[PDB]
Amino acid sequence: TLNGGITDMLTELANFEKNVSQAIHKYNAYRKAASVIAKYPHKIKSGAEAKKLPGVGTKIAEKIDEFLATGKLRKLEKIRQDDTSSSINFLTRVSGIGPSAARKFVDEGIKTLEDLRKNEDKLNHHQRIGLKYFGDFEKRIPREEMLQMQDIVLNEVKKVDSEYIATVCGSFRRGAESSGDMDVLLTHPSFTSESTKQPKLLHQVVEQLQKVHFITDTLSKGETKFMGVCQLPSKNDEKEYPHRRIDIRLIPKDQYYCGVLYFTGSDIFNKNMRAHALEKGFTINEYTIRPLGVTGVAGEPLPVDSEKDIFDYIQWKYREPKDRSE
DNA sequence: CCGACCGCGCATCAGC
DNA sequence: GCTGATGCGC
DNA sequence: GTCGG
Ligand SMILES: Nc1nc2c(ncn2[C@H]2C[C@H](O)[C@@H](COP(=O)(O)CP(=O)(O)OP(=O)(O)O)O2)c(=O)[nH]1
Ligand SMILES: [Mg+2]
Ligand SMILES: [Mg+2]
Ligand code: NA
Ligand code: NA
Repeated sequence: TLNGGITDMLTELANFEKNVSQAIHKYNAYRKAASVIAKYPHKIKSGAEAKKLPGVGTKIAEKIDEFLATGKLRKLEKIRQDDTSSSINFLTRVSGIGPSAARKFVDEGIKTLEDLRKNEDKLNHHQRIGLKYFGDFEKRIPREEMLQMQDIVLNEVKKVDSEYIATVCGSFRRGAESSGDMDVLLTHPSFTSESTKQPKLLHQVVEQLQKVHFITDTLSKGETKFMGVCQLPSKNDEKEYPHRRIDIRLIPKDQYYCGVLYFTGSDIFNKNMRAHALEKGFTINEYTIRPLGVTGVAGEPLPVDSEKDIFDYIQWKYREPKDRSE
């Protein structure tokens, strides 16, 4: 927050391009810029200064100029005085309502959290559940609740099968003192790049978590990815904890390190690490790192036995997860 | 300059 | 059913 | 929006 003014303004700009302009690459350009300036170790005093950075071009330089001069960006005050945009933007806050659906709703006159509640019939199940818990998902999860939620998830999967390994990734694993949600990586020795031995391996863990009333809703669920809602138990007279978004991702056990790396993030750290991997001749995903053929098609998976092994291929010294928040 | 811009799971729908 | 496209996510 | 072929 030494250049937080600058970075807030850029991310606000990015959220507008994605949610309103539906210009997803304008979104990313602003996000790279805000990430670079966040990692920049001096208070910025001029647009031309910040333009040396990669990701900052001439138009972001002029906005930084204006904001340093006025403590304000004109383009942003007009985006906040447009009802339409604030309506679109706010509807994207609902889990399940992207830019496309937000725009349709407001176009058909849904503009408020009241209007959505009177029109649940216009919403799929995912959206309905993001509305049902809209206020709780706007909240942050203190790290201390994360710790309780983790204890419950790891006890309960131990119960299903002692060979499951379960790892809380996302912002939690990067050391955050509060998280947006809980991200859980799951490995079992019978789910491996060689074959899906017993298949129900994720189902069985989702089902035990529902059984004990931890998982309360399902947004989506496939064979390797579960997207749902959970809640800590509360005692007999406390106000009860807000429901929370939980994500469980079942990776093949021989690809745990790539999977852990993807799932630990941050999202922007991942796009920059995957970009620099390309400029070293590899491609990384949650499963593998592979060298690239000059044909478009990637090579064979290279052996990995630690996160740092992946940094090494692309010639980067290790970054502890707490230095991956960008 | 005009294009390129990380990688992928799950749901839905279009065309078949 | 499917491929591939899109929408909304991680 | 920025950078690069
Ligand atoms: N490569 C890649 N990985 C991503 C992306 N988005 C998320 N991930 C990976 C990295 C990301 O860390 C992980 C979980 O994503 P979230 O839970 O949505 C965001 P978190 O970082 O946990 O912070 P929180 O808001 O929860 O406090 O999936 C993406 O666009 N690309
Ligand atoms: Mg998260
Ligand atoms: Mg998540
Ligand atoms: Na620059
Ligand atoms: Na959302």
